[PDB]
Amino acid sequence: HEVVKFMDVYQRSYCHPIETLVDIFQEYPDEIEYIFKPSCVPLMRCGGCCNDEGLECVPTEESNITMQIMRIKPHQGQHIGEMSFLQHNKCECRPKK
Amino acid sequence: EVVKFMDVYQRSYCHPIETLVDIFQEYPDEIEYIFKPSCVPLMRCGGCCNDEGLECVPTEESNITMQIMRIKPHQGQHIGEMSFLQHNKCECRPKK
Amino acid sequence: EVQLLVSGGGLVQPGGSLRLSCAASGFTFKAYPMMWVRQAPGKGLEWVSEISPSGSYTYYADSVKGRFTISRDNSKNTLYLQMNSLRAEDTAVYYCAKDPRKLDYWGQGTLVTVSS
Amino acid sequence: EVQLLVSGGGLVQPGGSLRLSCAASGFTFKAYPMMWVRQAPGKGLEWVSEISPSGSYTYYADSVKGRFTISRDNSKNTLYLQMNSLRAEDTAVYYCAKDPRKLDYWGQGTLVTVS
Repeated sequence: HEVVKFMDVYQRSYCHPIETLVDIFQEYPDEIEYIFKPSCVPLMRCGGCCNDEGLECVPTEESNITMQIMRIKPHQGQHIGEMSFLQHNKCECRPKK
Repeated sequence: EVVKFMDVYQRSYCHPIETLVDIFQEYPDEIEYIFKPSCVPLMRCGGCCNDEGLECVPTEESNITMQIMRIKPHQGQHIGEMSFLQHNKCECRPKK
Repeated sequence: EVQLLVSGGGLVQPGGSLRLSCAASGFTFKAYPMMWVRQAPGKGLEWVSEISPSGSYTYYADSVKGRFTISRDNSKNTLYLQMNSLRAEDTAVYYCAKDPRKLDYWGQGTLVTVSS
Repeated sequence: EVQLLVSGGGLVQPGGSLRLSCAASGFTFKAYPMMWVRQAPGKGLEWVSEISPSGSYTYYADSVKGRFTISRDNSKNTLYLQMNSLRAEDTAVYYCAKDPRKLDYWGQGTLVTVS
């Protein structure tokens, strides 16, 4: 069978932390010289939609995480260094103000 | 506990991942109505490829049905079955 | 900080009546919409009703509509569900929550049974 | 219909030398970057090297760079890894892959041991 139930759709869709693959150029815009491998990374972020027009999915709690990443300077060597990324811990719908 | 380079490269590579998508993205000609929930959980091609010249694209597709509530403002509502497109498999291909 | 405490359940006759009350605190009750859900023994979850933040828009399930009445007192920070003309099918545990994901707070659940 | 087939590994004493050879098929080899990974017994998977599709760019791990040397022949659809001055820490099973998460293919790994 291939039909999802309304309550199961609602629960899974509602504003919550979810695994999201985000590019590094977005998180670190001031790195035009450097190329990063891999370019994207898996982070817990606040995806989903809210009940009402007046509410928006936002992070109540946050936490950082470290990852082993490579940075490549064009024709000037590279280095498997380390980088920290922001990942949202708990999300909740809040007024837009 | 730091994430190790191989586990980054692996888990960040182009593969089907659960992605939440607005219904108004997929059904633009629905100005009159509001759908709840407005977003739905679908498997789509998330991730990034090795090279600049490669793009993560869907190789294999399939449809999935879900119970969605359509609301017509001040004129009631109804739970109905809506189909959606999701990706079963992805792969990096030349950008052309 | 959140708390949702429910009361007013128990046993009842067929074609009877009950009124549930969900005491809210720890968040801006007035800003959010609220909802009731229920779980029958040996079955999954089922959505019953929603009410908008102002209380101007009410929503009901295909089963309960006409019999059930949802309402709220934004000043007293409470959600009400007036259940009427109850049948054998309505026997379930009733949960009140702003977030449909997070359930099972000490207060949320209350067992409603329709007698024979 | 992908097949990554490796050969070259075995046993050699410290300060030795080896040349591994991966033989790819089932896709447009010229358009993809390739890579080498290894797994020591009891240890996790580890990235070793990469090479661009053109073959003009090379990437190496910090634990090996200066010693190993990657290279590819796009006319023959083969990847190479010139491993020199080997140490006990390099003892692992060496896999050639176009894409990680795909270490299932047959003959994809080869055992390299240091005495």
